[PDB]
Amino acid sequence: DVKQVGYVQQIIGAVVDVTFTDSVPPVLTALTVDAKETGTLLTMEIVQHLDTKTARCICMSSTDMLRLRTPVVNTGSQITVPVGEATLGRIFNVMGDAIDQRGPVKNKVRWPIHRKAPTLAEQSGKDEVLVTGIKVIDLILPYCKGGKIGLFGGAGVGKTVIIMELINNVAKGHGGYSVFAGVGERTREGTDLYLEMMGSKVIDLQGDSKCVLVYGQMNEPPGARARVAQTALTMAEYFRDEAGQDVLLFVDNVFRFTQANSEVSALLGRIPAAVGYQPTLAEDLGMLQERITSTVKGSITSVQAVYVPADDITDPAPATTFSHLDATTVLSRSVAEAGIYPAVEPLECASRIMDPDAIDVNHY
Amino acid sequence: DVKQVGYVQQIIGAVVDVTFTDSVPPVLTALTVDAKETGTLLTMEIVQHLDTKTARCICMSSTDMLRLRTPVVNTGSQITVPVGEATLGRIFNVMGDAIDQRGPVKNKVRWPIHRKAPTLAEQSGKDEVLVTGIKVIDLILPYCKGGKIGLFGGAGVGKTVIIMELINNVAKGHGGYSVFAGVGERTREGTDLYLEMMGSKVIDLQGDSKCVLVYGQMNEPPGARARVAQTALTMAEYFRDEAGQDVLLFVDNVFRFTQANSEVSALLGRIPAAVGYQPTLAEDLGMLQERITSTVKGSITSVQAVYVPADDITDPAPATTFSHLDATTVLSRSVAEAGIYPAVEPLECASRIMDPDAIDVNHYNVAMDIVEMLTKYKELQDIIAVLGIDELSEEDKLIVDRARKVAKFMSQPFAVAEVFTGMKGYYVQLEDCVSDFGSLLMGQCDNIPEMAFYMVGGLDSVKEKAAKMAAEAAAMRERARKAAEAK
Amino acid sequence: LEAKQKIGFVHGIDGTIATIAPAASKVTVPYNTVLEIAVSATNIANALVFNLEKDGSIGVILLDNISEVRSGQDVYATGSLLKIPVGFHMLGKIINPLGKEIPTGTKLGLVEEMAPNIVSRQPVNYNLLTGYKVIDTLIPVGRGQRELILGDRQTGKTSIALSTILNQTKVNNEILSKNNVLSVYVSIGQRCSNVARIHRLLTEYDAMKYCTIVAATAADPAGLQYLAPYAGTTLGEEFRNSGRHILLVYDDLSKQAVSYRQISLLLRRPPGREAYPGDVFYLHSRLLERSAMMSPQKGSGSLTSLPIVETLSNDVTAYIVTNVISITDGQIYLDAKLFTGGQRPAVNIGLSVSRVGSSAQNKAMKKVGGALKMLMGEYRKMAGEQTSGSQNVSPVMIRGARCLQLFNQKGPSYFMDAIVALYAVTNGYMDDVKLQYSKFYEFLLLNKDLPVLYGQVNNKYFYMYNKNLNYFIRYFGLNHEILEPELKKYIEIHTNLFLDNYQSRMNELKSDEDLVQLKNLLYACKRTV
Amino acid sequence: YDDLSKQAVSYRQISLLLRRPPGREAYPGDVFYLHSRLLERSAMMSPQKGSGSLTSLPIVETLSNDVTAYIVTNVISITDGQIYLDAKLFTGGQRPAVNIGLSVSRVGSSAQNKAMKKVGGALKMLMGEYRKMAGEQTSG
Amino acid sequence: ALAKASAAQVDWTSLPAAPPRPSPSAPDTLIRLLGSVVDDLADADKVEQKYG
Amino acid sequence: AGGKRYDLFGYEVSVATGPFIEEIKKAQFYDDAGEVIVKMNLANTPPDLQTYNAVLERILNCKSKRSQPVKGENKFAAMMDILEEMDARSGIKPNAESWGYVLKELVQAGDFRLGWVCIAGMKSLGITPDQALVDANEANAAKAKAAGTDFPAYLKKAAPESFDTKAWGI
Amino acid sequence: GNITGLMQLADYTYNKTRKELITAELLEIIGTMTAMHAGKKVGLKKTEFW
Ligand SMILES: Nc1ncnc2c1ncn2[C@@H]1O[C@H](COP(=O)(O)OP(=O)(O)OP(=O)(O)O)[C@@H](O)[C@H]1O
Ligand SMILES: Nc1ncnc2c1ncn2[C@@H]1O[C@H](COP(=O)(O)OP(=O)(O)OP(=O)(O)O)[C@@H](O)[C@H]1O
Ligand SMILES: Nc1ncnc2c1ncn2[C@@H]1O[C@H](COP(=O)(O)OP(=O)(O)O)[C@@H](O)[C@H]1O
Ligand SMILES: [Mg+2]
Ligand SMILES: [Mg+2]
Ligand SMILES: [Mg+2]
Repeated sequence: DVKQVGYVQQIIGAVVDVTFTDSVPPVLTALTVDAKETGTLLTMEIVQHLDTKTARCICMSSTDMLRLRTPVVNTGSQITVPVGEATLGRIFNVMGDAIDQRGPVKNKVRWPIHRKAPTLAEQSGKDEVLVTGIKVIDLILPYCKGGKIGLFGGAGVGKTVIIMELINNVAKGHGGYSVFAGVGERTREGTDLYLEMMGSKVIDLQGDSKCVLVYGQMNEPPGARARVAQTALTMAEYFRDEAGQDVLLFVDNVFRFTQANSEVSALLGRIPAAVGYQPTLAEDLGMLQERITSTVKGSITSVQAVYVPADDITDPAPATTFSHLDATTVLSRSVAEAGIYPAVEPLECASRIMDPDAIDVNHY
Repeated sequence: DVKQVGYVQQIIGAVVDVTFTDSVPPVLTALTVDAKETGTLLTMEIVQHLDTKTARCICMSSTDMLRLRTPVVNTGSQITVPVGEATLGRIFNVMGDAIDQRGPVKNKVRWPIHRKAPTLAEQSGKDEVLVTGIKVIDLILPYCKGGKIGLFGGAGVGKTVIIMELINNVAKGHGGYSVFAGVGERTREGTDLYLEMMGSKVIDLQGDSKCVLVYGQMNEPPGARARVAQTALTMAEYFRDEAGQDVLLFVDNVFRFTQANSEVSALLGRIPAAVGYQPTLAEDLGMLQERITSTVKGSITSVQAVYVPADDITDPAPATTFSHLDATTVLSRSVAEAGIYPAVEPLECASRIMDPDAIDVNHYNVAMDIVEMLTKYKELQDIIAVLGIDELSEEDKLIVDRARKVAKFMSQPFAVAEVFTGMKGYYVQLEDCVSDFGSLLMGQCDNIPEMAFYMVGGLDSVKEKAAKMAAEAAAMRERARKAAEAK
Repeated sequence: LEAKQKIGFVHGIDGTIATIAPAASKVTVPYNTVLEIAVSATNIANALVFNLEKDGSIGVILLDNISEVRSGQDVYATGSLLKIPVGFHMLGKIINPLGKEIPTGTKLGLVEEMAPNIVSRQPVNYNLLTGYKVIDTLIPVGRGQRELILGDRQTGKTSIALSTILNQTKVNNEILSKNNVLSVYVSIGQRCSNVARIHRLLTEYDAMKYCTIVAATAADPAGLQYLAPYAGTTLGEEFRNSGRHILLVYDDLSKQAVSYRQISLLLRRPPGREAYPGDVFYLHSRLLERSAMMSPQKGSGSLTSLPIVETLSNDVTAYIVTNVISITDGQIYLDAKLFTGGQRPAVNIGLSVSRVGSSAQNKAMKKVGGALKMLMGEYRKMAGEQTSGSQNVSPVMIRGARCLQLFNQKGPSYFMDAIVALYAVTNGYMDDVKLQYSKFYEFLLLNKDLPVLYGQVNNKYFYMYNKNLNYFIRYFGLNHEILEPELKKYIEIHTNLFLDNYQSRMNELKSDEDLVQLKNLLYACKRTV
Repeated sequence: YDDLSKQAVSYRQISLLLRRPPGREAYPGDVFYLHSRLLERSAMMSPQKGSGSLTSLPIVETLSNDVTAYIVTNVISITDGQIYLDAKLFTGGQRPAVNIGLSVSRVGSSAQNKAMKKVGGALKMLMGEYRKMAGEQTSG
Repeated sequence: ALAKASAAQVDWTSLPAAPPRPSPSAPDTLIRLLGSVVDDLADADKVEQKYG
Repeated sequence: AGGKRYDLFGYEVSVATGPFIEEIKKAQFYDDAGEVIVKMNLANTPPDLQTYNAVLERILNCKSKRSQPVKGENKFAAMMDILEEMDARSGIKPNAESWGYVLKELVQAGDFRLGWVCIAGMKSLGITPDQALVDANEANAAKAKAAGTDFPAYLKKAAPESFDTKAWGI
Repeated sequence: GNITGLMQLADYTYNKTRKELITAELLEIIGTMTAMHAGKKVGLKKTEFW
C-alpha cells in the first residue's frame, strides 16, 4: 500500500516536530528520513502530540544538516530490533543495527523495543541466593537469582569493577544467555569487554556465543541513550519468554538513561521537577524496571549500576531507583580513600532475601 | 433592583474566572452559584480583577460538577455572617451556616466578614495580667488581658493542649464570652472540644452558652480555611464593639490561614516569594492581626497557635507573626522529649508586660534571675558533657542543681492531660507561683530532692511527693534487708 | 436508546495526560468528571477532568488504554464523577483503582466525597491491635485514628501494616462480623512483585478473606497511582456506612505525590516548593480526614489509616513529610540507626507518639502502658550510661532493658501473650534472668507452660495454654481481685523453674558448638515470639 | 527605622506582583539600591550647607543570629559601622546585650569628646584583654 | 467481547476450591486414647493435604 | 413510656427497640444478629441491655456463626466481646442473665477453668450463678481430672534436654 | 588539631549547603515565573501586510 508522508515543522536539538496532513500515527511510532538529504539514515520516534496535524518526535542519530521541509516517512510500527540466536555474539546499536563489521545478522523476526510490562499473574518470585564469590555481597546484601541488583556509587568507587568480577564469576558459569547494556558509559570499556569475552570464547563467532552486547555510549545523543536499555530488554525478553531461559542483564548505567530523558524533557518544553529532572521520571523509569522481572516462563537476573552525582543519594534518580530493586549495594568514597575496595557501606545497604526463610539461619 | 449575573470563563482547581458585561463588583464580594447544577450552593469570593469585564475568584466550597458559562450571581455584598447572642452554643462554617443539627439561627442582624482595622485612636493598651493557672506562663510570660498571645511550636509539643487547658481555666472564669476558630485543625479535635464544652456546660443549649465555635478544617478547600479567622472576628468584634463585653479568641491555627492562600497564589499568577509563600503574606496577615486588638469599647484576649514546620523559626510565617503579638510563647522538642510539659523554652520566649512597673517587682526580679540562671545552665551542660561535674566550683554546681530543679519544677500536669499523664491537673495561683520559685532561687529548698519537683504544681505538693519518695525508698531498703534475712 | 454525548476531539497527548479541543461552543463539560475517549470502535479509554480553560480546552488525566490514544479521536462525556464498584463481594481480590480485577495464579461509590463532619463522628474509644508491644502499649493505635509510619528505606514500614492485617484475623474468626476490622492495602507506585508476595503472605495466613488490595504499580499511569488511595477510602465508605470496621494501609504516599506533581506539571500548572503544585497538602487532607470513628447515628463504624511515607537520611524536614505529620494524629518513626543497630521493629519512641493514648487501648493495657511510660522515661535518662554498677544497677536499668528485648519481634503478638510478658518486667519477676535470655523465658511463658509440666499446678484456671483468657483479661483487667493473685502464682513459679532448671544449664555451657546452638535458639525466639 | 527588614518584604511584594524579575530570597536586584537611596541621605553636611546633620539608626532583625542573610549583608555593606545585640546575653542579665567584637564603629574617635577619648580608649584596652582572660578561664 | 471475557474468566487447568472445613473439635475419647500424638497427626495431615 | 435517651451530642434518641429484637430471635445464624444491631444503630435506635442479651441467647443457641462453616469460631469469644462493647464502648452494663448465657456455653464447651473465672467475676459484681451450672462445671473438672485431660497432653511431656532450634518447635 | 579538622569540614559543608539551598530557591521561583509565561497567551499582531 501507499506510505504516509509528513514534513518537518521545527527543530530544537534532537527533538523535531512534524506536520502530518491526514492524521498522526500513534505514539512511539518510528519515522524515517532518507540518507540522501542528511547524509545518513535517521529514525525518529514519536513521543507526544502537540495538536492534530502535528507530532513531536525525538531523533536517534544527529540532526546535523537537517532542514525544515524534509520528507519524513511513516514506517507504520515502533522501533523494531532483532531477536534470536542470531543476536548472540554481536554488538548492536539503539536501532538494532550491528556495528561489529562481521556480517548480516540472520534474524527471523524483530520485536519492538517498547512493551507493556508483565501481568501480576505471570510474576513468580523464587528466592535463591546467587553466589558471587564476593565476600561483602554474600553476607550483608546476598543477591537473588532472578532479582534485581543496584551498584549505587559515585565516580571512582568501583561499581564497574564489581560488574567485571561478577561477569568472570557468575556469567561464565551461568549456562544462560547474558546481555550487556552500555548506557552512557565509557566506550573504552565496551572495547575491553568485547575482547575480554572474545578471548574467553563467550563470543565465539565460529561457534556458539552465550552473550549479547548493546552499546549506546556517552558520545551518542540523548535520543539513543534514552532508548537503548529498552533495546537490550527486547533481546533478553525473547530469551525469557520464547526460549524460557535464565538470563543476565548488566546495565552500565541507568543514570544516563535518566539524564537522556531529562535532556529531552528540556527540549520538549515540559516543566521540570526539582533538581532539574523531568516530571515523568518515576514513570519513565518504572516502565523500564517492571519489564525486568522473572515470570513463570523464565528469569532475568539484572545487575544495574547507578551513578550518584556530587555523592548525593537525595538526587531523585537513585532515590527513585531504590524502591525498584531487591539488593541495594551502596558504595562509598571515604571507604575507597581508606584503601578498602570494594568500597561498600554495609550500613546503607540492604537486601530482600536476607531472611532465615531463604538463607540459612547462621548466615542471617 | 435586579442583581447582575456573570458567566464563568475557566476553572482551575479552586480558582475560577468570571465574566461581567456591565461592570465588575468590588473586591471580596461574594458570588453565589445556585445548587441546581452542582447539588450545593457554591459560594465564591472575588480576590482580584483581571479586566474591566473579568475577575477571578476563589471558592470556599468544592467546585465539582460545575459547567462553564454557568450564571454567577452578584449578591451586592461580601460574605455576610450572623452575630448576636444566638450565635452562642453553635458550630458554624465559614458562611455562618450552622453545620450542627440543632436548628436554625435567630439573627436580627448579619455583619460582613472583612472590616477595616481599628484606628490608632480606638486602640487602648492597659497593662493587666491574666492568670492562666499554668506555672511557666505566670512567671516568664505573664499574659496581658486584652492582648495577643502566640503558642509557637512544631508538631507534637502541646500547643493545642495548652489551648484546651486555657479554655478550662480562663473561659469558665471569664464572665464575658469566648470564641474558638479552627483553621486547618483536625476534624477530631472539634469533637473533643465540643464534647468538652458541652460536658463543662460552657455550651448549655437549654440554658445559656458563652462560646462560639467556628470550624474550617483540613477537609475544607483553601478558600474556606482562609476565611475562617475573619468569620470568628465577625463573631468577636460584635461582642467587643456592640455588647462591650470582654472576649476570648482562641485560634488553632494561624499558619494554615497562611498556606491556604499560598496554595492559591500560584493559580492567581502572583510570583511566589522565597520558601514557597505568597508575596503578600505579611500584608495579608497584618490585615487580620490588626483586627485582633482591644479598643475603648472592649478587649479581645486572643490566643493563637502557630505551626513551625521542621521546627525552623526562620520560616517567614512565624517570623512575621512575632511583631503581631505581646506574649511570644515558644515550645521546643528538646524540652518535650525530656518529659517536661508544657515544653516551654523560657529563654526563647519573652512577653511585653514583663516590666518592672506593670507587674510586681518581686515577680520581675525572680523571673529575670531564673532566665539568667538557665543561661548559665546551658553553658554548663556544654562543659559537663566534656569534662565532668567535678570540674566545676561548688557555687557553680549549686546553680546547676537549681536550674535543673527549676526546669523540672516548671513542668505541671493539666486536667486535659489526664489521658496521657495519668494524673489530675493542678491550678497554680500567681502569688503561690513566686514564693516557690523565689524560695528555690535563694537555696531555701535545696535539701528537697530533684524529682519531687517533676510534674507537680506548687511547693506544698512537692513536700508531699518528697515525703512519699522517702517512704517508697525505705520500702526497698528494708525489703532488701528482709530479702537478705530470708536468703 | 442510549446515545453517547460528545464534547470534543483529542487535541494533544503528553504521556499520561491529554488536552481536549471542544467541538461546539455551547457545549460545557463539568469539573472532576470522567470522560471517555473512543480509542477504537470497541474499546474506551477512561479519563478525568483536571483543568478547564478560557479557550474551552480541557486538561485531562488518562487512566486506561493510553497507548491506544491518538489525536483526533472522538471524546465522550458521562457527566458523572469517577466511581467504582463497592461491596462485600470485593473482599478477597486485587483490584485496579478503576475497579477492574487483576488476575493471579450493581453498587457504585464516589471516589471523592466530603468527610464526616464534626457532629457525625464519635471520639476514639476502642483499639486496633497492631500486634507489636510498642504500638499496643506506648503508641496506642485506635479505631477512627490515622497514624503515620515514617522511616528510611528498608526499615519495616510495610511490615507493621501487614502484621496489623495478620493480627486481626484470629480475632475476626472468633468475634462477630460487626466488630471485625477488615483491611485494604494500597500499593502506590510499588513494584508488581511486591504486591504478589503480599497476596501470597495474606493467603498463607488466610488474611485475604478480610483484605482487598488496590494495586497501582510503577508502570501504571500516574493518574491511577494518584486515585488509588481514594479508591481504598472509597471502599472504606461502605464499611463506615454499613456500620462495620475497616483498615487502610497507604503504601508510600510520597509516590502518590510524585504522580500529582507529574500530572500538574505536564498540564502546565505552576510548580511550587520542591516542584510540587502547592495544594498537595489539601490532597492528603482530603484523603486522611475521611478517617473517623463514626457516630452511633451513623452506625458506630470506623476506618483506621496507616499511611506510610518514605524518608531520606532520617530527616523530617521534607515538604510532604511535614504536610503529613501536620495531618496525622500520631506517627511511628522507624530509625535506620536502630534497624541497623539490631532491633526490629526499629521504633524510636522519642519521636513516635500517639495523640489518643489510653482512651484507645485497653483497660488491661492502660495500667501496663502507664507503667512502661514511667519506666522508659526514667530509663531514657540513664541508659546512655555504660553499666558500671553491675550489681548497683537501678531496677529501672534492668526492667527497661528486658522490656527492650520483649519489644523485639517479627510477627504480631496476641494480646494475652503480650501483657503477661510485660507485666513480669514492670513488676520485676524477670530481674534475675539476664538480658539475653529474656525471650526464651517469654517463649516458655507463652508456649511451654512449665508448672503444668513440673507438677506445680495450684492455680485453678490461670494458664497460658487455653488462649481464651484474653477475653476475660480484656474485660476484667489484670489488676482485678480474681486475676491478680493467680497471675503472680503463675509467673513466680515460671521464674523459679526457669532460674533453676534452664538458666542454670545455660550458664554452664563453655564449648563453641553448644554455645552457637544456644545462640541461634535465642534469635529464633526473638523472631517467632 | 523599626524596621527595614519589613520594608524589604514590602518592596518584594510590590515588585513580584508587578512582575519585576526576582532574585535572591525572591528580592529584585535594586533592593541594595533601595537602602542606598535612603541611608546615603544621612550625612554630616559642610559649613557651606549649614553644618547640619542627619544620623541614622536603621534596625534590622536577624534570625538565629544569621548575618549571611541578603539584607543584613547589604546594610552592613552600606552602614558606617554596626551594633549587634545578642539574646544569649539579654537573658544573662546583660542589657543592652551587645557583642562588642561584632559591634563596630568605623567612626572611632572623631565623634568622641575630649573627656571621652581617654576613657573609652582605656576601656578598649581593658575589654580586649578581659576577653582573652575570661574566655580561657574555667567555670569555677 | 462478552465471549472473550467469559473465556478469560475460566481456568480449566486450575482445580475448583473445595467446601470450607470447620474446626476439628476432636473428642475426649480420641484424646484419652492418644494423648500426645494428635498434634503430630494433625501436622502430618496438613503436610499430606499440601503435598499428597 | 420511658426515660428518653440521648447521644453524646445531646440529640434525642429512639427507644422503639422491640421490632429489632424480634429479628434477632427469628435469626438462625448468630452473625446476622450482630448485623441487626448495626441496622438498628443506623436508625438512631442504639441497643439496650435487652437487645444484647437477646443476641447472647441467639449466639448460645445457634449452631454456627454463618451459613457456611468458619475456622476459628469460638462461641465464647463473641459473647465475651459483646460485653466489652457493652461495658466500655456503650456504657451499658450486663446483668445476671447476661453472664448466665455466658456460663452456659463454657459448660457446653467443656472448658471448666474459664467457668471458675466467671463464677468469681459474678460475685465480685454481686451476681450469683445458678448451682445447676456450677455443679456441671465441677463435673467437667472432675471428669477431666481423673481422665488425665486436666491439661492438654503436649504440655505434659518432657522438654528437649539439649537446646536446639528444631526440638523446641520454632 | 583534630577539632579544627572537623570544624573546617563543618564550615565547608555548612556553606556548601547554604549556597545550594539558595540556588534551589531561585530555581523554584524561576520555574514558577516561566510556567506562568507559558500560561500567558500570544496576541494577534494585526497589521497591513500588503
Ligand atoms: N577491587 C579493587 N581493587 C583495586 N582498585 C579498585 C577496585 N575497585 C575499583 N578500583 C579502582 O577504582 C577506580 C574506578 O573503578 P571503576 O572503573 O569501577 O569506577 P566506576 O565506579 O565505574 O566510576 P566511573 O563510572 O565514574 O568511572 C579504578 O582506579 C579502579 O582501579
Ligand atoms: N520486625 C521485624 N523482624 C524481622 N525482620 C523485619 C522486621 N521488620 C522488617 N523486617 C525486614 O526488613 C525488610 C524490609 O521490611 P519492609 O518491606 O517493611 O521495608 P520497607 O519499610 O517497605 O522499605 P521499602 O519500602 O524500601 O521496601 C524485610 O526483609 C523484612 O522482613
Ligand atoms: N501536658 C502534657 N502532658 C503530657 N503529654 C503532653 C502534654 N501536652 C502534650 N503532650 C504530648 O504531646 C502530644 C501532642 O499534643 P498536641 O497538643 O496535639 O500537639 P500539637 O499542639 O503540636 O498538635 C500529645 O498527644 C501528648 O503525647
Ligand atoms: Mg563506571
Ligand atoms: Mg494541634
Ligand atoms: Mg515498603
